[PDB]
Amino acid sequence: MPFNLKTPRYGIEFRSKLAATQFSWASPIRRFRPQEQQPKAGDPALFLNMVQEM
Amino acid sequence: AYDMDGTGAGSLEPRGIKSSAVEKDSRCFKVTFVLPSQSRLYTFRELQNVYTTKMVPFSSWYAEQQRIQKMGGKILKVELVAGGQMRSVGNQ
Amino acid sequence: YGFSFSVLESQVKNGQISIKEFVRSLGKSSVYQKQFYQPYVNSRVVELAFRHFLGRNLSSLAEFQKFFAILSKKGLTGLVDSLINSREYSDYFNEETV
Amino acid sequence: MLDAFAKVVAQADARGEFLSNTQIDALSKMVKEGNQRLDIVNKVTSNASAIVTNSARALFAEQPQLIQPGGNAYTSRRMAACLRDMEIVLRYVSYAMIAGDSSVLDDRCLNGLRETYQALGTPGSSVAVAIQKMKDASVALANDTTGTPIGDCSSLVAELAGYFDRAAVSVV
Amino acid sequence: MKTPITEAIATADNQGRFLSNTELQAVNGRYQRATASLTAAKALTGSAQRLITGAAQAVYNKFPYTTQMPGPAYASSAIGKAKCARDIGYYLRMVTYCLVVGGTGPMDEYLVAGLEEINRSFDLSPSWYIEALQYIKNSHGLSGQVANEANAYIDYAINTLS
Amino acid sequence: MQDAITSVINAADVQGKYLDANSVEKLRGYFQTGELRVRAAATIAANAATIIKEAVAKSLLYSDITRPGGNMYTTRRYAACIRDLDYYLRYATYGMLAGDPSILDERVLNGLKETYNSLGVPIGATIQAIQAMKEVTGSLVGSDAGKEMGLYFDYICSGLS
Amino acid sequence: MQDAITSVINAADVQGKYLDANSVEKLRGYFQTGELRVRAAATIAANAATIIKEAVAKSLLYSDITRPGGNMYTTRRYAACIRDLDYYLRYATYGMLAGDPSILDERVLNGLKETYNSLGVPIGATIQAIQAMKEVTGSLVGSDAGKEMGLYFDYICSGLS
Amino acid sequence: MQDAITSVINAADVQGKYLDANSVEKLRGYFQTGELRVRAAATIAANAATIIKEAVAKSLLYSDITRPGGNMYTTRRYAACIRDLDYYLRYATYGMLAGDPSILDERVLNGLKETYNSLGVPIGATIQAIQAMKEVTGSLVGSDAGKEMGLYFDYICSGLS
Amino acid sequence: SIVTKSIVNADAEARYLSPGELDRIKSFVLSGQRRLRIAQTLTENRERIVKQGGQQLFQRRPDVVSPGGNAYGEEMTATCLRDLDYYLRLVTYGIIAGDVTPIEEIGLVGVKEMYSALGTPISGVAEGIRCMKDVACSLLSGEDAAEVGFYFDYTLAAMQ
Amino acid sequence: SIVTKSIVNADAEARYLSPGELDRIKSFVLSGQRRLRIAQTLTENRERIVKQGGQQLFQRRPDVVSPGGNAYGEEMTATCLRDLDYYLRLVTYGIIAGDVTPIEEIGLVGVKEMYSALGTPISGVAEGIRCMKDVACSLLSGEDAAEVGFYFDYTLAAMQ
Amino acid sequence: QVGNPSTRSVSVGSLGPKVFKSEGINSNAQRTNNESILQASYLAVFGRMIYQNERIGLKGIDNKFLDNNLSVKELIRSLAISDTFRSLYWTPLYVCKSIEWIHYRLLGRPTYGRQEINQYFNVAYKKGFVGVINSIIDSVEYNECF
Ligand SMILES: *CC[C@H]1/C(=C/c2[nH]c(/C=C3N=C(/C=C4\NC(=O)C(CC)=C4C)C(C)=C\3CCC(=O)O)c(CCC(=O)O)c2C)NC(=O)[C@@H]1C
Ligand SMILES: *[C@H](C)[C@H]1/C(=C/c2[nH]c(/C=C3N=C(/C=C4\NC(=O)C(CC)=C4C)C(C)=C\3CCC(=O)O)c(CCC(=O)O)c2C)NC(=O)[C@@H]1C
Ligand SMILES: C=CC1=C(C)[C@@H](Cc2[nH]c(/C=C3N=C(/C=C4\NC(=O)[C@H](C)[C@H]4CC)C(C)=C\3CCC(=O)O)c(CCC(=O)O)c2C)NC1=O
Ligand SMILES: CCC1=C(C)/C(=C/C2=NC(=C/c3[nH]c(/C=C4/NC(=O)[C@H](C)[C@H]4CC)c(C)c3CCC(=O)O)/C(CCC(=O)O)=C2C)NC1=O
Ligand SMILES: CCC1=C(C)/C(=C/C2=NC(=C\c3[nH]c(/C=C4\NC(=O)[C@H](C)[C@H]4CC)c(C)c3CCC(=O)O)/C(CCC(=O)O)=C2C)NC1=O
Ligand SMILES: CCC1=C(C)/C(=C/C2=NC(=C\c3[nH]c(/C=C4\NC(=O)[C@H](C)[C@H]4CC)c(C)c3CCC(=O)O)/C(CCC(=O)O)=C2C)NC1=O
Ligand SMILES: CCC1=C(C)/C(=C/C2=NC(=C\c3[nH]c(/C=C4\NC(=O)[C@H](C)[C@H]4CC)c(C)c3CCC(=O)O)/C(CCC(=O)O)=C2C)NC1=O
Ligand SMILES: CCC1=C(C)/C(=C/C2=NC(=C\c3[nH]c(/C=C4\NC(=O)[C@H](C)[C@H]4CC)c(C)c3CCC(=O)O)/C(CCC(=O)O)=C2C)NC1=O
Ligand SMILES: CCC1=C(C)/C(=C/C2=NC(=C\c3[nH]c(/C=C4\NC(=O)[C@H](C)[C@H]4CC)c(C)c3CCC(=O)O)/C(CCC(=O)O)=C2C)NC1=O
Ligand SMILES: CCC1=C(C)/C(=C/C2=NC(=C\c3[nH]c(/C=C4\NC(=O)[C@H](C)[C@H]4CC)c(C)c3CCC(=O)O)/C(CCC(=O)O)=C2C)NC1=O
Ligand SMILES: CCC1=C(C)/C(=C/C2=NC(=C\c3[nH]c(/C=C4\NC(=O)[C@H](C)[C@H]4CC)c(C)c3CCC(=O)O)/C(CCC(=O)O)=C2C)NC1=O
Repeated sequence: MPFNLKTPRYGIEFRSKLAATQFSWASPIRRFRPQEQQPKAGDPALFLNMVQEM
Repeated sequence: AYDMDGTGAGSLEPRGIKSSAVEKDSRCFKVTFVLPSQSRLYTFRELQNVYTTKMVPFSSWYAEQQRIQKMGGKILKVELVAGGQMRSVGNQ
Repeated sequence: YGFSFSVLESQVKNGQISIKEFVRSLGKSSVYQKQFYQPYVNSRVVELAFRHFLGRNLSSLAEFQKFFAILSKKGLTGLVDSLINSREYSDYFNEETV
Repeated sequence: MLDAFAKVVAQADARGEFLSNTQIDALSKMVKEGNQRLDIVNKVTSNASAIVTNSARALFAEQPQLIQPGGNAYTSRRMAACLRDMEIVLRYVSYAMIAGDSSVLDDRCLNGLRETYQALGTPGSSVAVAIQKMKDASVALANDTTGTPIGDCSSLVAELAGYFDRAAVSVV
Repeated sequence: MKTPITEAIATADNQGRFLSNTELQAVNGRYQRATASLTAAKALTGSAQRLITGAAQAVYNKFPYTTQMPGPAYASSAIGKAKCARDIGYYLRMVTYCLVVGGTGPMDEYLVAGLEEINRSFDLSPSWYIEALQYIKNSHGLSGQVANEANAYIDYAINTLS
Repeated sequence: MQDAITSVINAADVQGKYLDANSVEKLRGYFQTGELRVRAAATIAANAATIIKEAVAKSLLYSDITRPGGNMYTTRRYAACIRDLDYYLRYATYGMLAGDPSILDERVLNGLKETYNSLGVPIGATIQAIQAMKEVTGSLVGSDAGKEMGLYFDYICSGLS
Repeated sequence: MQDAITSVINAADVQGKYLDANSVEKLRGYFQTGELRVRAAATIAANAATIIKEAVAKSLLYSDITRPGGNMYTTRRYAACIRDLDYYLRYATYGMLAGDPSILDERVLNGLKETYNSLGVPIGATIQAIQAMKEVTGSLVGSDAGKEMGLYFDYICSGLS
Repeated sequence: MQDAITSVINAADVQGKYLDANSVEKLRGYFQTGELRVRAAATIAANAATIIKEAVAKSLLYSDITRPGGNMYTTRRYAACIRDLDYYLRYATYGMLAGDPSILDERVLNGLKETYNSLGVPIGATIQAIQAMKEVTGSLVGSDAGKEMGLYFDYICSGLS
Repeated sequence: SIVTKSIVNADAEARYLSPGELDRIKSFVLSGQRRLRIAQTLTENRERIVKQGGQQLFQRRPDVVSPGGNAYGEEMTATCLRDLDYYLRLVTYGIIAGDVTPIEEIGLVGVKEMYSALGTPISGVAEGIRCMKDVACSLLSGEDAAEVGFYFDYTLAAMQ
Repeated sequence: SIVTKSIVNADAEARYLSPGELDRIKSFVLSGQRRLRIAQTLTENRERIVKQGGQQLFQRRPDVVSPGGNAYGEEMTATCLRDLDYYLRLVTYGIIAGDVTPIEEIGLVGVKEMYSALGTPISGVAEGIRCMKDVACSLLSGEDAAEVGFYFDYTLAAMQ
Repeated sequence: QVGNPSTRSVSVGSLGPKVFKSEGINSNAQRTNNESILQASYLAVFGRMIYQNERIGLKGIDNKFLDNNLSVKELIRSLAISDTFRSLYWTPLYVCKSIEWIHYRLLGRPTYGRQEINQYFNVAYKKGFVGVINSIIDSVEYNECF
């Protein structure tokens, strides 16, 4: 890993302690994936990323 | 569904009290009575209040009034608090 | 599950209806027949009703045939009315004891 | 780092055989498309600073809370860092277009980019929104038939679209 | 139905006369060309689902807003993606009908008569179908006069939409 | 209970007569305004929680009843307060549908004045709370529907005083 | 109990899916026949006493079970037995309206075979009375609704053997 | 078991009658269509492994019934399911040849709904596979034999429902 | 379903259905074409109705997604929108069933006990359903938007 | 386990476990900690074992992935590696159980009937399991690959 | 058999099931149904056809029968005392539910009462699973009927 992508400007231990004054953002909405389209154990759709690396 | 479907003597269902209430009747009285136990001196259950004033549906007043009389009780007052008098339809 | 019979409770807390009248309108309710009338046959409904409105089991064969015939002819409310309007209920429970 | 030819050499180097004469025809088909490759890259590297700022402006109208006071990309210190962060993704996507394979995209850019947005608290789903804003601007500019002969280039813009939605699923 | 056979009958019947050699020569040219036309009709039929599913994808990669916008006119849900691939299979089925018949007769009545009233009413854009028809032209994989007979009825559809 | 349809069947049956012209006219008066009640009945059932929340805060929220010692003090009192207001709102909606206030005398006003006097509930405040519930409910169903709705709110307050 | 509509909803909800095209066609199959079932249900309720009266005369009236020694000899056993036939007719009508034999499992068939074995009632003669009652019903309601009613008459007999 | 000829001989024996015109009509009805049954029975025996392989993939191949946790997940459970479909197809051909579904009652359907309810086999998914097996076989044997073959696939699902 | 409640109600009395009860079944099967079409229009607008509904909910209730709220985080907000999809799916079942009994038997019986145990504010789930009602009611006509809104307001009343 | 077959073998004879029969059970539990380490190695290398085993299976049998083969396509090829993931899991079960019964009872009984009914070449599935064996025996020591080699070998012989 | 104890072996006819007999009738006395009596034996013991993986262990038994080296009694016995039969109908069952089932397969009827079910339950307590099979196949009702 490159070191600028290893150690950023601040870590998880400085960000989590200031969630009252600073770093209060709450996160926007993700793209809505329906729950019944998600793969379960024994589905061949969990190996399509393996097949595209062939 | 109602107690007056023709069941009388010589039928398969045992003889009981028959009411003149319609299906899902909604008339209720307001009664007052005293009903002693007359059996506590050989069962020895706890003592209970026997002076009662309660609202009883029209569908059960013939059986309740007939039960209070068999068991020595005395009915002190009865009034109709819900429902119309001599109404043809609209008792449901 | 958060069920509630709100008009029945205020009438029984105030004294307008007794506990016998509270139990009777809980038998002919919709929550009761949804749970103890629909998923069962008429034979099993007569036996479970004796456990809820009388606190005991059927004793004889002529006692089943008398109450099976009432349920078969008048449904749920014709059965629950015949159990609370009986002398055995008032003997053990007189208008105020659950 | 590999190019497209290096992944065919280093694959059969591990098998240890000579490169077959039917594999040379796949490498010679690539150099026939070698000059249609070079003006997909020239179309996107020349409008590079307007693919970025027109996609950020479309992002900040959909999700206005990223730039409002108390938001992540609020101040002028951090608007500039958000604007830089899409310039770096567009840089390495065009690097993996000119090489033919994505081995420099997921090595110096995507190698742990997800784990530093959990440490910074940056919403990683919103960076993958603004990458698909840049994908829609870059495949529309690679269909530009000005200063170029007309031909079918649909298989190479579908490869440029592949490196855009690889860098979007690697931050979420 | 514009067929070479029925354009010959209607030419002789405009003036109330029998079929001369002006008309038997016109339907001779249908039969010489029918060999190349009937081999394109089997090749476009046998690779239909490869061409329909490939050309529906060609519109989404060219117009990405059609899979993102909300509304009944766009292919953002599964209902709109099924009505899109239904239309591409309508355009491919009309082209094989014209190669069987010989002229631009089936897609005149069944496809293009009244089409621009439909695209204006239901807010459908005709540039989506030009992009889909230009995928089928570049990917039927035919050659020779078999390809020239197929490309002519594809280009006839592109000129009606433009 | 008897609605507008049953009330005209009753008047005819006590004479042994069929439904004559004066009877069929009253029946059209109900049918013509029927789908307007069904629309107003669904609008109040959807805004039932807010019709009571704004009536209570506007009528009796910071008064002496909510203070210690006053009536409606404990949470049991408060929950019994707003449980009563929903009873009136739910039964006045039954009367507007049937077009006859007979259901209010059997299941609401059945000796309710004696019960409130024994318990010590302020009758003057409950009548003004129902009145405040009539001015917010009228804003929803309009005047033409608000005319029928208010016809029964005054029936409860008049049968309560 | 669950009808043909709720049976489709539960099949989809148990997977977490919305109603797709395969389930929408089952929903259309029930709506198209809804007016045919309501029409047969009204004619069966009016001819119930004559369906039972003619299925009994045709199957078990002058048989051995009506004489001394057989099952249903005394008048209580004749009256208790045609009360059973009035169960099957009424519950076969509920199943025809709902288009699902679910109500026959819960409220009719669950534990009905053991009841007859303890009482001593012949199952073979009961199945013949329901089959004779299926033929009389099929002539009153027609040939289309008549074979729907027979669909739930056979569920009782096969659920009883 | 009794075939179509035996069912006609027994129906006349129970009456004490020589074979009349009505029973001779039912005898010819079987003799005429008899060679159409020997052809369908010979084509089903040849495409047996194909009719099952196409109804499985059509109905229950990529569902959650084959994934881990589903009834029929492991290879023992998979091989046990396609062995059940082999009996239904094989027994619906015995019934089509004999022209009488008596073979299905005595050897297939007796206590079969109690057997699946004990093991946990889904009855709904089993009926779908037989419905899929009904149309895949109806395309091979034609329109005449395809309808009589479906007569005994429906007899199995009806008693299994 | 409308048919189910008519059959169980006439079983408690041990009798057949009356003409007034059978006409409610005829009147209901006649509207089957309109119900199957309204449910289809909502099923085709899942991502917009669910996404639009949860977007407005976080402006009327910004605390639920801020630091400390129940739905704080991307994975929590994802399950946040998962719940709204449950009730949209249940609403399509009620529109097709002809009554609100599927919405009750699935996700309204014991709803206050479930959400109090998970630590979720039940008042926020009812605010999120009221926002989905405005989005879903803007895709329909004058008459179809009126009845579809009644199925959304019923869920909110039973959720308070 | 050997415990299960030792009790079923002694239960049928209606007697208690034998003296030597008990010594086998004691020797099994003393090696249980070592069995957990071998099975732990394959569990964290599962995707690499399936990939390399998947690649080298398509070079020794290109007919399975060519036009006309069973695993032709990217979705049908995904079902290839899915089945390879199953059997790699079942061999980890047999390593911890010290026996082949977890493999045999899960995916060995009815394996000929199952693959014969799918149209899948049973001859090729054994080839893929043999290609997964060398990778698994490549990540283990001299005698650890001799332990895992028993379970990989039993699966192939039963698949022919 | 309770009002006619001597009716044992006398074939019922077309009212009963099909009876398979290793006959060997010919002008040279050759058995031509060795492959049908073996198929009928698996269906009598197991009721179905076992899987190809579990039938592998029994191939040594089928090879000796098809070679005309085993009787039907020694074939039925060698199938019932196998470990695939034991793993199906003895181990996963209540001990008296296995005797009631195993008795119904080897002999065509269920037990008469307690004097017959207690007799085998004592043979199982002492000898085991194999002792129960041999006591039914060496029975007197078996040799008289089959
Ligand atoms: C519109 C963009 C979203 C956003 C971005 C944002 N990012 C940062 C900070 C960093 N991003 C990286 C990632 C890389 N840096 C690199 O140099 C490379 C190539 C080697 C990568 C892949 C790193 C290290 C940082 C930290 C500083 C930096 O180098 O840029 C910030 C600033 C963080 C701060 O609080 O100062 C922002 C605002 N944030 C959003 O709101 C948008 C969704
Ligand atoms: C897919 C490429 C794009 C797309 C398709 C889309 N089309 C429709 C609706 C219609 N399409 C037609 C076209 C024909 N009907 C015919 O019979 C023939 C000849 C055989 C043709 C060419 C018509 C008439 C309609 C409207 C009526 C109908 O729905 O059948 C829709 C639905 C639009 C609506 O409002 O219902 C869609 C989504 N849309 C895209 O975005 C794709 C890029
Ligand atoms: C260093 C700078 C540099 C470039 C910019 C390119 C520029 C470039 N492209 C082409 C040649 C070409 N360029 C294109 C490209 C396109 N046609 C389209 O419709 C698309 C819009 C577009 C790319 C996406 C095509 C299709 C050809 C080949 C013509 C053909 O085969 O039909 C040629 C001619 C080559 C020859 O004659 O053999 C040149 C010089 N090459 C370079 O070395
Ligand atoms: C002892 C039994 C008893 C209780 C408990 C009681 C409660 C009661 N609490 C109120 C609460 C209230 N409580 C708060 C409390 C808050 N807490 C916080 O942590 C937030 C910062 C804030 C918002 C929730 C607020 C703001 C109100 C007034 C609401 C309003 O009128 O807008 C009011 C309305 C005004 C009034 O006081 O009359 C009553 C009657 N009454 C009683 O007899
Ligand atoms: C054994 C002692 C005893 C008696 C007598 C008794 C009577 C009694 N009669 C009743 C009603 C009634 N009684 C009558 C009777 C009559 N109408 C006429 O015109 C007549 C002159 C009269 C017939 C002789 C009618 C019509 C009603 C119904 C009233 C109504 O529905 O409005 C009711 C109300 C409940 C019900 O009807 O089911 C009771 C309790 N209860 C008892 O415990
Ligand atoms: C369906 C028709 C119907 C009504 C209306 C009804 C009323 C009724 N209101 C009650 C109490 C009450 N009602 C209130 C009401 C109020 N306090 C105020 O300040 C306001 C003026 C008013 C709001 C309307 C309060 C505070 C109590 C509790 C009294 C106590 O617990 O002592 C009680 C006693 C039972 C209980 O404690 O819940 C009944 C029975 N019952 C019925 O069956
Ligand atoms: C021990 C108690 C007991 C009784 C009473 C009884 C009656 C009884 N009466 C019957 C028929 C009958 N009963 C009658 C009787 C009459 N017709 C008239 O006009 C007169 C009013 C009346 C006689 C005085 C008739 C005509 C039939 C034949 C009806 C038919 O076949 O449709 C039948 C049907 C066939 C049969 O006889 O088995 C039974 C079972 N069964 C019993 O177990
Ligand atoms: C809702 C589903 C349901 C059914 C059907 C049901 C039936 C039922 N039938 C009964 C009796 C009976 N059922 C019959 C019926 C018959 N006799 C015959 O010969 C015919 C074959 C048959 C008429 C078709 C007879 C005669 C008795 C009385 C048995 C006795 O008194 O010993 C009894 C015992 C009660 C009594 O003796 O009255 C029950 C509980 N229970 C249920 O819960
Ligand atoms: C745990 C024990 C166990 C196993 C092993 C198992 C296998 C199993 N393998 C399947 C398919 C399959 N397997 C393959 C495999 C291959 N194609 C080839 O050419 C190669 C020879 C081979 C890969 C090495 C293919 C192509 C399918 C899908 C066939 C079809 O869909 O028609 C399926 C059908 C769909 C699904 O995956 O659910 C099941 C159930 N199930 C189990 O419970
Ligand atoms: C069909 C009827 C039905 C419902 C409704 C249902 C809800 C349900 N909501 C859950 C969690 C949750 N629900 C929420 C909900 C919310 N957060 C907010 O800010 C909003 C106010 C609110 C609504 C969007 C959150 C954040 C979680 C995850 C809680 C956690 O992970 O700590 C969970 C636990 C995880 C899961 O299995 O998904 C269930 C079971 N289950 C059901 O069967
Ligand atoms: C493997 C599981 C299993 C068990 C346990 C089992 C027991 C069993 N115990 C029996 C009898 C018996 N069991 C007892 C037992 C007892 N008497 C007492 O006082 C004690 C409290 C108790 C023993 C501790 C007696 C006295 C009998 C004889 C009953 C009789 O002869 O009527 C019988 C009937 C024997 C026969 O009729 O041939 C069986 C089958 N069967 C099984 O399949």
